[PDB]
Amino acid sequence: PEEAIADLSVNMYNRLRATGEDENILFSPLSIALAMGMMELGAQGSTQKEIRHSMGYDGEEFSFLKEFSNMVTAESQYVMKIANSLFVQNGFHVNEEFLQMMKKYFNAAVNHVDFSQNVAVANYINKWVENNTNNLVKDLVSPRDFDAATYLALINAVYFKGNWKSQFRPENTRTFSFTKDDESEVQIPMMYQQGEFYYGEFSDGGIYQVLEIPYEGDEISMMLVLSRQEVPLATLEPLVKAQLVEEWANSVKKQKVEVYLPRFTVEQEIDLKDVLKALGITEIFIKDANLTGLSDNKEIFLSKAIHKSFLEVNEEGSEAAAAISRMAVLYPQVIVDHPFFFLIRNRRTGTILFMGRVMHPETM
Repeated sequence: PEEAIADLSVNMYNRLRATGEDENILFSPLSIALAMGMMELGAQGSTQKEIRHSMGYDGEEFSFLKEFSNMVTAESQYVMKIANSLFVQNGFHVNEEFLQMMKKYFNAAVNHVDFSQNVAVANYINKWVENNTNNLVKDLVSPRDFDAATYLALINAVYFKGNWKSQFRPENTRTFSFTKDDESEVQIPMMYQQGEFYYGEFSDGGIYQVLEIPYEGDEISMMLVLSRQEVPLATLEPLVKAQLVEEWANSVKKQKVEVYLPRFTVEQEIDLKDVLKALGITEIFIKDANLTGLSDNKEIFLSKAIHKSFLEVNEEGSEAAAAISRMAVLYPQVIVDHPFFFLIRNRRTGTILFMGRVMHPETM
């Protein structure tokens, strides 16, 4: 099932590593899976067979895609904000039924603009996004993204901030230096607690740690992957493959671990196209794309695709309660004070919500 969402994230990750040396990396393979759903709803024949293949082959699917945008978005703890939308030029008429489907399954939204007024559309689209991220995701696009061209444009942004299951007490939050992989250090707030998590060490092709902090509700969790003090994260990254991810979750063991987690925020905005292309998604991007599913107009293809994810982490959470020798106990430490790989996952369904890497945890 989401087995597939597994692969998709991993691929997108590896591509972005290659075309992204040394910057922070965040994206919701969930969100992006919905975006492509829309496209698939609009595509037919040659183009549709291409989005079906590159994503999840067997339909089916939307059901699935209806689950996510809802069963992981519609409670008191862990906030998901998703703005999925397609923006199409004024002369082009989107088929009466495509608009029904788009709302029936994805609950997204189609808009009409005049890309020739490239500033006004750019101001309109930033606003719209804010209007659907409770004003948390700003500055998605600029006037130069648009011109009389463009015809239509995919916009896809996500905010997420969850509630820790065992909450860090802010009285243990202290200022730590965070050494970046270029050995420059910035100071951060370092949350800390001793509690029970899923933990575990693994080795390379040296041993790195994997620490899976659950959110309130047990449905979701964030999984960190942190290497040894001298070792650049780029060392471990190549290892990220579907199999290893699922291995980590087959393998980590619940147990009482000392955690040092910085209070931080990660936000990354990619252009959705290179990455899609890299995954074999190319036809929706060319003149003779086949989107006769969304409109009768000859003529229409995809021109802009922008993702932006935003993830916030801090102390907030619930209250939790809490032997080798009976005369002594040994606790592992996880001091997350240098760059890490992490992903956010549905521990039950195994859907990935975010994959990324903190390279510069700074704020301001």
